[PDB]
Amino acid sequence: VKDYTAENEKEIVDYLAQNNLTAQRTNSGLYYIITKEGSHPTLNSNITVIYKGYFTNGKVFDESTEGVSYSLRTLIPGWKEGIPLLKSGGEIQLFVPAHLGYGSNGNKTVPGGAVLIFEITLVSVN
Amino acid sequence: IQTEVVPPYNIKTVTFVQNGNNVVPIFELNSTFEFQFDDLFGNEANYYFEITHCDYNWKPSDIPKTDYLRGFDGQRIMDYSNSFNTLQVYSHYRLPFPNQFTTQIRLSGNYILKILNEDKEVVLSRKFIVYEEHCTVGAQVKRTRNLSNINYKQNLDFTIASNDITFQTPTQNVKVLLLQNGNFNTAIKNIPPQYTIGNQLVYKYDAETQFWGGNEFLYFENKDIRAANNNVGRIGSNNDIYNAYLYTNAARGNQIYTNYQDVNGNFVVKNINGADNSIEADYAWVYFTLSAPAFRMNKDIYITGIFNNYSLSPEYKMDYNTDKAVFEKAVMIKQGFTNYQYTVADKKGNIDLENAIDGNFYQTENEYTILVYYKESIDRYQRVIGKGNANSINIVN
Amino acid sequence: DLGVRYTKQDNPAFSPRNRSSLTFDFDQRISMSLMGKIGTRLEVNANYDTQSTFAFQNLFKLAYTPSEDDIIQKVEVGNVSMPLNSTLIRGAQSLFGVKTQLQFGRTTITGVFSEVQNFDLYALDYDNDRHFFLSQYFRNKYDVSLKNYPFIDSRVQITRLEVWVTNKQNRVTTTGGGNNLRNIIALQDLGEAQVSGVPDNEVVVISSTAGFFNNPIDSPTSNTNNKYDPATIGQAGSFLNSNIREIVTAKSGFNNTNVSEATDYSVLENARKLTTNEYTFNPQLGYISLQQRLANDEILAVAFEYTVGGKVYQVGEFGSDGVDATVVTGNNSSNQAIITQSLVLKMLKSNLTNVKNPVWNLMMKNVYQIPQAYQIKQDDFRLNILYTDPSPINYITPVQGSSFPPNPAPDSKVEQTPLLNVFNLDRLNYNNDPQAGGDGFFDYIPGVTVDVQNGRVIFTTKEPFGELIFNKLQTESYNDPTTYNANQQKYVFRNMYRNTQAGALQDSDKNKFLLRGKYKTRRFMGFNIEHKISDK
Amino acid sequence: CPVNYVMPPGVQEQALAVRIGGAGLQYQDSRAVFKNVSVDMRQYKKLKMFLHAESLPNQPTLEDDEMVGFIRFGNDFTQNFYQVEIPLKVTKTGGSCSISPDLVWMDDNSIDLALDLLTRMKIKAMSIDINSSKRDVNGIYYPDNDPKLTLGIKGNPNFGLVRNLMVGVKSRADHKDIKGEVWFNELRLADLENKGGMAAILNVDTNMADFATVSATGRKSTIGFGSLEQGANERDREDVQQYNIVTNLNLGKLLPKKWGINLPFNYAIGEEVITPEYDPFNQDIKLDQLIRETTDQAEKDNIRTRAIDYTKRKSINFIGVRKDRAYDIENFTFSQSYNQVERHDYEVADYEDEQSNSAVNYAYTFYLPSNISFNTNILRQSNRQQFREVGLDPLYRRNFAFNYQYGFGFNLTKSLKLNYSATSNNIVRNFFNIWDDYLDIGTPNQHAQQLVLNYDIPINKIPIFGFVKASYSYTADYMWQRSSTAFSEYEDPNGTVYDLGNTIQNSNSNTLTTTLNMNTTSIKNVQINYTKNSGTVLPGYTPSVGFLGTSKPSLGFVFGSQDDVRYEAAKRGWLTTYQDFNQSFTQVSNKLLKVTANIDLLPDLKVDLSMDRSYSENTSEQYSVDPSTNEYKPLSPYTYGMFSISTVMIKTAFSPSDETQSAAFDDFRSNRLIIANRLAEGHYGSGVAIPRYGDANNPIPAETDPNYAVYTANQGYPIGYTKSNQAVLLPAFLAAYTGSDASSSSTNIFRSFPIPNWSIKYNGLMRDKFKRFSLQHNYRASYTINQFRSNFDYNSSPKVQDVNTNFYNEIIMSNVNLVEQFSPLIRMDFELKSSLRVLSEIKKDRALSMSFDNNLLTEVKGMEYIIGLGYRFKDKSDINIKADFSLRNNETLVRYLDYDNNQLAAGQNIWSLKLTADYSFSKNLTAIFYYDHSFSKAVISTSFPLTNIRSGFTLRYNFGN
Repeated sequence: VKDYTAENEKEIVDYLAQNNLTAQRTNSGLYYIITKEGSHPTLNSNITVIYKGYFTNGKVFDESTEGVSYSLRTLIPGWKEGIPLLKSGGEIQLFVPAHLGYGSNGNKTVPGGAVLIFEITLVSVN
Repeated sequence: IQTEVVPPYNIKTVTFVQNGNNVVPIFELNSTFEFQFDDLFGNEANYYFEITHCDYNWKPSDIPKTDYLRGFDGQRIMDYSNSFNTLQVYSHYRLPFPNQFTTQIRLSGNYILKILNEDKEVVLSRKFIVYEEHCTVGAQVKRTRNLSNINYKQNLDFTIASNDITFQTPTQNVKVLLLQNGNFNTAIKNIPPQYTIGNQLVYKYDAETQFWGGNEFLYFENKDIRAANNNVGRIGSNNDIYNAYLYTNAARGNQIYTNYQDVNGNFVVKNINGADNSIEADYAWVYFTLSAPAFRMNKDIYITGIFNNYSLSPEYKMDYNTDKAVFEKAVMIKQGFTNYQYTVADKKGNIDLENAIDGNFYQTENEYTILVYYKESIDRYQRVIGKGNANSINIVN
Repeated sequence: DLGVRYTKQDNPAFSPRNRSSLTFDFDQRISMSLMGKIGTRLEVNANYDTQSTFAFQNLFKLAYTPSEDDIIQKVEVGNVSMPLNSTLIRGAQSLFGVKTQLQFGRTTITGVFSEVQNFDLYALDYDNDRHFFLSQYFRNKYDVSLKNYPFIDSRVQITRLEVWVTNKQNRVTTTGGGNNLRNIIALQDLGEAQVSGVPDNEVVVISSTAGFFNNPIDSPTSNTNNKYDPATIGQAGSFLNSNIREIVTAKSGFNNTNVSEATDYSVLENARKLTTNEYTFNPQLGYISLQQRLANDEILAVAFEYTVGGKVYQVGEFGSDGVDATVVTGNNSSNQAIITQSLVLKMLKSNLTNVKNPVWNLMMKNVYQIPQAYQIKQDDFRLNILYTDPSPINYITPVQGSSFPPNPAPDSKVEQTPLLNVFNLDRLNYNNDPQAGGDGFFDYIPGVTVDVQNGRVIFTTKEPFGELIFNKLQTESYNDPTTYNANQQKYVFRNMYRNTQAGALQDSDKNKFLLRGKYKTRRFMGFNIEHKISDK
Repeated sequence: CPVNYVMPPGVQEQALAVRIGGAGLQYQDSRAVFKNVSVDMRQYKKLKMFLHAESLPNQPTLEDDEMVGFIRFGNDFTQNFYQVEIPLKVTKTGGSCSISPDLVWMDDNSIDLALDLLTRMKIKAMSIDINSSKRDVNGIYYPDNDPKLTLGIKGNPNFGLVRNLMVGVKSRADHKDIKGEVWFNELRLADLENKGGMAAILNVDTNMADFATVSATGRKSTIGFGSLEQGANERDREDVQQYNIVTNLNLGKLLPKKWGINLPFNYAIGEEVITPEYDPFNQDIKLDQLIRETTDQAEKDNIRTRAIDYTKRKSINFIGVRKDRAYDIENFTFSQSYNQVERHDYEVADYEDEQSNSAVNYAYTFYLPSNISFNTNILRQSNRQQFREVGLDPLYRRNFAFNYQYGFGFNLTKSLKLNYSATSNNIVRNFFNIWDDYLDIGTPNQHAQQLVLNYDIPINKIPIFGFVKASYSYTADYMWQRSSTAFSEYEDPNGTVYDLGNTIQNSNSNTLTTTLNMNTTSIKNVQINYTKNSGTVLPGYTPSVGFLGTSKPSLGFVFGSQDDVRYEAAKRGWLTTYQDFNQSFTQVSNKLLKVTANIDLLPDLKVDLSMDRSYSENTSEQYSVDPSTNEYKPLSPYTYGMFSISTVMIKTAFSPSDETQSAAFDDFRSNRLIIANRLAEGHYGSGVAIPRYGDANNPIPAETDPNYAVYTANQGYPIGYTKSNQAVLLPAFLAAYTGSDASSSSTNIFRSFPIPNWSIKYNGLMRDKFKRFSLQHNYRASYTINQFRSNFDYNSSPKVQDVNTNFYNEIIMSNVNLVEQFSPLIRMDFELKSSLRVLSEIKKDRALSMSFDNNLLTEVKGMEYIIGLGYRFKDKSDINIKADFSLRNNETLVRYLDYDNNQLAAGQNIWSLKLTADYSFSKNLTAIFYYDHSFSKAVISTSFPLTNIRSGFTLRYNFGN
C-alpha cells in the first residue's frame, strides 16, 4: 500500500518552479499548461494526439509523433480531466500524478509513483 | 561389475507386461511397460525399486543417474493388489515405468531393475534393454553350411544399414547381441562385422552366429484348476492348493520333428470364472515329469520357460526317481497357458545347448532378435541403435 | 449354461413391445481330449476345446513309428508342414493333412497331403478445405515473398492465433482446453485493406467499397484497415452499430443495409475454440493447417495478432481482449436484463460455399498430402513432378509452333528443365543455397515446402498449376481463357483455382500433372526327394 | 412401363438408365456419363459387358441402329481413350412389356472386346496417322481404309491407369433426333492369362584359411513366378538377375607377424537387370509384342535398352586399418572407401555417384584427462543424372564435406567429471573429379560445442552431513549454423547487398538431486530434484568459427551463461545490420521440483508427500540494430509458457456442490469485491479515495449509452477492476476453491511453493481373526495453467481500461485448472479367519476449470464406490462366492458467476451388482451362478436409462479326473 499523493504534487511544484511555467490544477491533482485551442472531446469521442510522455527529469517513455486515435475512456484519468478542455487543434501539457497515471504499482517503463508529463496536440475529434 | 539377475524365493511370476500380454524385456525408447510380480504373502510389504544403466558386458556405466532418468529410484511401489478370493494368498505388485517417480527413461541401452525389499536388500533384479531406432537390421534365419551340423542348427545372417548413424570404427564400436527367443543366457554376443561394404555392416559367416535349433516348447493350460484340460490329467486337491499332474513327457531328441506350435516360452496368466486374471488366478503345484531313458550324464535337467526368467535355481532342478526311472519335480505356477522346456545345465551356469534332452531340429520356429549396440568415442555409454527381429519360419537355406 | 437377459432402454420412442428384451441362450462348452499310445508304435493325440486361449491347441495328432524298419520313418496327421528347405518351394507349411517319410539308402521321400512405398497424386486431388490463408493479405503475399525460399521476404510473426469452429459436438469436456465457447459474428471483411494487386472485388465483399478503407493502398491486415473496426463499434463512422454485438439482432447492426447472412457475415452461438492440437499454423507466412476437415458447412472464424517488426496488428477480437460474455443487470431473478455479446471475428469458411466471394479464395489449394504419410523424413523422399500427356515424362513440349517464352528469364526457363525447376519447386543445392538450374531434387525445406509431421508437400505459389505456369509461359490475361497463347491454353489449369474439387471435374482434361515419390476349398499334394550322395 | 427390368441372361441387381430427352440427338451429337476408377485391365483378355435399348414411350420408334453405347476409358475424355462401341438394336417393345431376359439383354447388343485386340490397333496407330485424314474428326481414328465394335484410340491411352470410364450414347441417324432409353450392365473382365516361372539362387562361400572370405550370390527370376498360394495377380512381373560378390581379404597377415597391421580390404560388386513385363512407355503393350517386331532395328535398340533397370554398385573400402600394440604412439584407426553405382531405368538414362570417404581416429583413453578423442573424414559425395530425351543436360549434383570431434573426459577431483566434446561440419567447395583436391577444408557450415560436468557436492566430509548425497549436473551446448547464401548476400532491390545469418543456440541442464537419507523426528527420505533448462537463438550473428571452437560472443555464452550477449554483440558490431530482419531472438526456461518425503509416524504405517512446481517461458522478440548508434532494439517482445504447482484444496473438498447450492462457489461469487477492493489499494494510492462505478465523479450513463450495462451491473467496484477482470476473480477463484480466505491470501498469479499432497497408507492394524487388515489413501491436486502469454496492450501507452471496463493485464491467460482428485479415499481391504475378503475403494475427484474466455467455470465429480466380497473355501465340497458392487457418478456443471444459472451438462449413475456362486458339488460337477446387473440412470434428459441383467447356471463335468 502506497500513498504517493503529496510527494508527486511536490515534484510538480518544484519542477513547475524550476521551469518558469505556471500551470493551474484541479480538485484531483492535475497540472497543465493550456497553450492553444483549435475550435470538446468528451468521454465518448475519439481523439488524435501527437503527445510525448516524458518524466520530470527529461527522459521520455512514449511518443506518438504520428497521429493516433483513442476512445478517451480507455485513456488514463489525467487525460480525461485535462484533454476535454481543449478543442480540435489546440495543445496542452499534463503533470499527471501517480494516482491519475499508472498508479502506485506502475507498469514497465514507468516506476511505481512518478509524475508523468505529457505534451498533447489534439489534432481532431471523432 | 557384472551385475546379474538374482532369483527370489517368495516372489514369483516376475514379468514385463507391455500392452497387455507378457513380453521379453526388449523395449522401445518411449514404450510404456510394467514389472508385474507377485509376492506369496498377505503381507502388504514395501518393495522399493531401482534402475541402473549398464554397459554391453553389464558393467554399470559411469553416467550419473540424473542423466538416464528424470525422477527417482528408491520409492516404494505404490500400486499393488491382493489375491482376491483364491486359495494361495498373494500380493500382486505392479509398477508402470513412465510413472509418478521416474517419469521416463531417457537413454537407450541396457538396464537393470532392482526390487530391494524395504531396507536395501535386492530381492531380485531383471535386465531389459531400451533400444533406439537408427539402424535397419535386416536379418533372416538360414540353414548352416556344414553338412554335419545342418539338420540341427540355424545360422543367422543379416546387415546393419543405417542412414542416420555414420559408423566411426564399426569393427570396434558396433557390438551386437543375438537372442534366440527372448533368452539372455544363450545370447551369441561380442561379434565383429565381416565386411563393412560401405556405410552398412554385413554379418554373414556360420561360425559364431549359429544357434542350436532346439525343439518346440511344451505347454499346459489349466484355465480352470479342477479341469482335465491340455495334458494335465489327474488334478488332485489335497489339504493344500490344487495339484496339477502332467503327463510324463518323453525325450524327443531320438525322434523326428513333428509340427507342434507354441508361443516361444511366453505364458498367459488366465482363468475362467475370473474378472481380472492377474489378482484372481490361483497358484497350483504342478508336478512335472520327464521320461528320458537315453539321457545319462552328470548334468542336471532344469525346468525353464519365460515364467521363471529361464532361470536355473535349485527350485527347478528335475530329480531322478528310481522307482520309475523318471525325472520329476513340483513347481508352483500361476494358472493359464504356460510354456516350458527341459534345459540341461552343466553344473553351475553352462547350459550345453547341444545334447539337450528335447532336440535341436533346424526347422523349429524360433524368433531371433538382434540388438545393435554402439559407442562413439565421445559418448559416455553404449547406445542401442536398432533391433531387427527375424524368426525361423523363413529358413532360407 | 442357460443365459438370461433383461436389456431395456427407457426411450419413449420405443413401442410397448420393444421393452425388456428378455432373450435366452444355451451356450455349449464341449472340451474333450485324449492322450496316449497304443501298440507301442503309434501315439494317439487329440485335443479339442470349444474356446481355447490360442488357436493352435485344437489338434488331432496321430503318428505311426515303424520303430526300426528303415523304409518308413513316420506317418502323421493333424499337421503336415512339408519340409522347408527350398527358399523357393515353400508351400503347405502348417495345416491339416497327412505326411509320410520313407528312408531308402539316403533318399528320404517325405510326402505331403493336406488342405518404402510410392505415391501418384495429381493437380486436382490436392487437399480439401483444411488449409486456409489467414487473410486476403497473406494470400496476395504468399508468392511475392517466397521468391528465395529460406529467406522469406516478409517481416510477419503470427504471435497469437485463436480458431473458432461451429460447435457440432455439444460436449462439456473441461480437460483439453477447458470449456471456453462463446458467440461469434465472424465477418468477411474484418481487416483487409485494399491491396495493390487484385481489384477490390477479390478483396472485399462489400457492395460499395467507397468510403471505408481509411488507409493507404497496401497497409497490412488489422482491425483498423476498414470501417468494420471492432475497436470502434459505433462511435465515429464505423459501419457496425453496437447491435452487432448481440447474436439476436446481428442483422440490424451494419448501418449500410446491404449485408446478407451468407456472403458478408456468419453467426455462431457456441462456437468452439480449437485447442492447439487441432490446428498448426505457419507463423511466418500466415496460413492455418487445421488437423481436421470441413465441407459439412462448418464456419471457421479466426482472430490473430501478428507483429510486422515493431508494430502489433490484430485481425479480430480475442477472448481476453474483447467484450465479456454476459452483463446481467438486476438483483432479482425476475428483474435481470441478461445481455450476451458476440466477439466479432474474421470468417474463413462461410457455410454457403459460394465460389464468387473472396473467402473461397482463402482456402489454400496448393498443399498436397502424401497418401497415408507420417513423419516423412529427408534422405528417403524423392518427389518428382511429371506430365503424362504422352506418357510420364518430366518436361514440357511446345504445341507445334510455340516458343514458351522468347528469351526467358534466368529462372523461368520453360524450355527443357524438369517440372521441379519449372514450378519454382527446385532452386537449391543440397546445402540449401541458390543455384541457377537446380540440384535436380525436391528441395525439402521443412518450413516452406514440406510439413514434415505428416506429408503435405506445400508448393511455393498460391495456385501453382494455374497461374505459375501461365506467367511462366506468358508472353495475355490470366482471368480469361479467351486470350491465351495457345501454349498456355493446353497447360494452364485455371478452372481448379476458380471452382471446387468435386465440381470442375468435367475439366479432367488438364489433370495430367501427377507427381511421383518414394517416401517412408483347396488341397495340396507334394513330396520331396533328398538324395544324399557321399558327404558334402 | 416400356420394358420390365430383368437380370441379364447368364447372371445369378441394377444398371444404368441413360435416357435421352425429347429434343433428341443430332447425327453425331452424343451424351455420356463417367466415373473415376483405377482399374488395371492388363491381366485380363476380354472386357465384356451387356447393353440394352428401348424406344422412349410416346416418342418416335427407334430403329435397330443409330444408337451406339460407346465406352471410353484411358487417361482422359478427349485426349486419351479406347472407345469400344456397338450398333444398338432396340428390343421389340410395344406389347406385354414383360419380355424374358434373353430377349432383353440381347447378344447382338453385347460387347466382348478381347483386350489384346486393342493393343493391336494401338500399335497400328501409335506414332502413325497423326492428325492427317485418318483420325476422323475428334482425332479418334476409327480404324478404316486399311486392316463388330468399331474400336478407336485417340491419344494412345493406357491400361492399369484405366480411369475415367465414360459410358455414353451416340447417334448415327442421318435425319433424325433419336430418343432412347439405353441400359448398361455387368462390365466385368474375361479370363486372365497365366504363365510359368523360373529361379536360381546359386551361392558360394569360401575361406582361404582365415585370409579371404569371398561370399557370392546371384538369382535369376522370370516373369510371373511368385509361389503356390500366389494367384495370377501376385506372382511377379519382372525379370531380375541379381548377384553380389563380397570379398574380404586381410592384407595384414601376409605382412610379417611382428608388425601387426590389419588392412582389411573389403570388396563388393553386384547389379540387377530388371526387365519389366510391359515396357515403360505405352504401358498396355508388352515388350515382346514390340521386341517380337522388326519395325526398326535402330528402334529395337531404343526398345530393349530403355526397359532395363540396370544398376551396379562395385564398392571399395579399407575401413579398419590399425596396428596392434602388444600420446606419442600411433594408436590411430585409419579408414577409406568409395562406393559407386550406375543405374538405368525407363527414364533416368544415366546415373552414377561415387561417394568417397576417409577417416582417422585417436581415442587415447589414458588429475589429467582420462580420455582424448579425435576423428575426421572427408565425405565426398557426387552424382550425375541425364534423362530420356523421349539426352538432356546431366544434373551435376556434387556434395563434399569435412568434420571432426574433440572430446576430453576429466577427473578434476574425486567426484568431479568435467567433460567436453566439440564437433564441426564445413563444406568443401571447389566447383571435375571427386578425386580432385581431397584435403581442402571448406568454410565452416556448422559447429557444436558441448560441456558436461557432474559433481557429487562432497557434504559427507562435514560430520553431521552424512545423510545427504546431493549431486549436481550441468550440460552447456552451442551451435553455429551457416545461413546458406540465400541469406548471406541478400540484395535489397535498391541494389545493396546485406549480410545476415549464422544463428547460434545454447542450452543448460542444471540438475541437483539431494536425498537427505535421515539416519542421523520421524522421516526417512526427502528426495529433491531441480532441473532448470534454457537456451537462446541469436540470428543475425555475422562472424564465424575459425577452428577448435569459438569464444566470440563471450566465453560464458559458449557454456550456457545466458546473460544478454545481444547488447554488446550489437555494440561490437558483429550483429546483422539489416533493419527489416525476419528472425527473432528467443529464449526458453524450465523448472521442476519433486520434494518427496517418506514420513513414518506410527510403527507400521507410512505417509509420504510430494512437491511439484513446473514452469516454462518461451520469450522471443524481433529486433534491429541502429546504424548510427550501433545499438540494439528489441522490437515487441513477448512470452508464453506453462505452469503447475501441487497444491492442496482439501478444505473445500467435501462441501456440497450439487447444481443447486455450493458453499465454495458462493464464496467465489463473493470474493470478487474483496479482491477488487484489495488490489485497487495497490493501484490507486491509499490517499486517493478509490473511484467506483456509481459514485458522483464517475456517474452511470444514460440507458442508450454503449457502456450502460457495465455500470448498471457491476455497481460499486473500483473503476479499473470489474467483476470479470481476470485479476479480480483469478485470485478469488483460488481463495474460494482452497478454503483459504481472501483478505489474508495472495492476489498473485504464480505461486512458488508446492504443498505435499500426502499418500497415507496404514498397515499396522494387525495387532487375530483378521488374517490381514489394511487401509490406504491418496491425494493429488494442481494449479495447472495450460498456457499464459503477455498482453501486447499492457505496454507503455496512455491506454489502460480495456474494451469493456477492465485494466489491461500483463499476463493474459485462459483456462486455469484445479484438478483435485482423491485416489482411493478410504480404501480398506481385509480377510477374515476363513474368508470375508472385503475390499472397498471410494475414489473421488473434482476438476475445476475456469475459462477466462467467457467467464464461466466448470466442474466434475466422482465417488466411484466399490465393494468386493468373497468366500473362497475348499475342504471335498469347494464353495466359492465372488460378489461385489460398484457405483459411479459424474457431473459437468457450467456455473455462471453473475447470476445463478448453473446448468448441468453431463452425468452418469451406473452401478453393477455382479456376483458368482461357484460351488463344485463333490469333485467334478460345479455350478456357477451369474447375476450381472446394472442400471445406468439418467443424469441428463438424453441418456435413456438402461438396465440389463444376466443370470444362469453352468454345470461343468470334468470327465477325466
